[PDB]
Amino acid sequence: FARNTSRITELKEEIEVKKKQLQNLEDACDDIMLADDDCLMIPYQIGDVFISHSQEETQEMLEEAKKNLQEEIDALESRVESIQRVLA
Amino acid sequence: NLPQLEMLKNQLDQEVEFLSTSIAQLKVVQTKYVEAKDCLNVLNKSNEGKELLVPLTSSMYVPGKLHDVEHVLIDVGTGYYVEKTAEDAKDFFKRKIDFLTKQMEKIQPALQEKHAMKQAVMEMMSQ
Amino acid sequence: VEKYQQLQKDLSKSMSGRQKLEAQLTENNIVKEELALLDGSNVVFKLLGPVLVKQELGEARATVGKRLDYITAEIKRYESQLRDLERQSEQQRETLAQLQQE
Amino acid sequence: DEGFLLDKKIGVNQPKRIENAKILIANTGMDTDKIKIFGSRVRVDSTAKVAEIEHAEKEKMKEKVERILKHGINCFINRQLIYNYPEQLFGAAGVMAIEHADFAGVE
Amino acid sequence: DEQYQKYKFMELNLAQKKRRLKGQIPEIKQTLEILKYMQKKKESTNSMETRFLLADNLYCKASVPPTDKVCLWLGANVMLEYDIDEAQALLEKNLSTATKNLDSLEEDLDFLRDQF
Repeated sequence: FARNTSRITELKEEIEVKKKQLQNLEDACDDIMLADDDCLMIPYQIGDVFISHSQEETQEMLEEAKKNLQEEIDALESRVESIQRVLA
Repeated sequence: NLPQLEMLKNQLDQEVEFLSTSIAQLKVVQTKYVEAKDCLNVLNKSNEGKELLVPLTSSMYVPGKLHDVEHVLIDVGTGYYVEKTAEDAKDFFKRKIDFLTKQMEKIQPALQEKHAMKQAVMEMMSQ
Repeated sequence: VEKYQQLQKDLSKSMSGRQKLEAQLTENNIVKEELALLDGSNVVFKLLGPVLVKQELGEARATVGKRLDYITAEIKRYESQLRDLERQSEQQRETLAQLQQE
Repeated sequence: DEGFLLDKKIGVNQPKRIENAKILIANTGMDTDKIKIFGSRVRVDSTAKVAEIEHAEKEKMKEKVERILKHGINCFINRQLIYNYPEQLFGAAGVMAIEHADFAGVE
Repeated sequence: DEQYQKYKFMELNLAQKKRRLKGQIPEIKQTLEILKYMQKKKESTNSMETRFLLADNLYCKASVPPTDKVCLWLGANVMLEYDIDEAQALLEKNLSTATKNLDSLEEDLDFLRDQF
């Protein structure tokens, strides 16, 4: 069954949008490292909460989000490539 | 004469039904703002700082006292900030609701007036 | 009819985005227009995702202005596709009619 | 006119003042983003091999001069487009490469 | 014959299930990791100024002590509160195990429905 398109197109588009979101998260990290890099007050959000305390503590979830995105998304990129190769 | 008009009346009916779905969209868009107005009264009643049980995404509840009315916040645009101040949290988000309701009038008045011709087309279709 | 349908699809997918951007723009216009004069009660920052950074009004104005220019250019693109569709509607539709006629 | 003449415009970047050129035929230009660099070989992969050729190709800029110099160079002739930085590098090296030519005349 | 129409109807009425299920999946995820990542450590450590939802459009500043109390609702009438360790234990099944059946009843169901 030539089911590849129905199983790879959505994965490709969602991997693309997740890569764009990771790139934008990296941009946000860079921005907080130069724009409003004030130590004293910085609203930073973990899920549904701001804490305007983290300046260097921001990386504690910046790296978390970075890896939890990139590792999962390139693993699933390998998964969609596997879906491609199993048919061809 | 009549047969071709009756045949194209099906397409006329389908576009009218699309615009009727649009006005049903109109009835379903007021919600967010109407419970915003309903939630107005919470702001002034809790301006000393008060314990709240609030949803986290939709399905979670966690106790927590609200404070800092001087930076109550609304999201807008591509990621811009609306830091509502204290006096605003008491009284001035009433006018903010007035302007959101103004957009709500862009929805109901300014679209029902042009759907008057939709209902006129319904009445004319009898001919 | 191939070309007419292709241009219709182009019209549709351009106009959907144009209409959604109009729907968001009708709100952002006002929000920003009082925001530019109500300073103190609200102050401009960027909520670029789950973080906040102090932001200045001018780059937001440039952003919304280039939104406006982009969407106007897209409107002329869509309307050019509209003339393309109406032009094909004669001959690309007579393609089948002339072969059925003779 | 005598000799072999090209109808392009080369000017000064590859100088018109050179002697005893090493005439070659080379069908790959700098616009071809050719993979054969000192760096990694050709791969089809995006997990960790997205654009390493863009970093590798910076070696070609200097290799296109130094390899021929090691073989022995007084000039060089190339029949394909060359990117700017190698263009002034050849200008400083003394190489007369032509942007395009009638490729049927390679013989 | 009717094969095409019934095939399309099944595809539509199962794609709606796909959309709905991966509609509730993201927020239950959020319920898990938001708490387990931020609160479970920092709130259990010390009280901080916070942001909580006043509505889905009104967002209000807040502060929380080490309350460590959480509440779950599945309907408009039945409530139960929990600690900050067993609550995620009961929530984590509702997605980690739920995805395996619901999505297999989606991916494998699509694989069968391409022939069913």
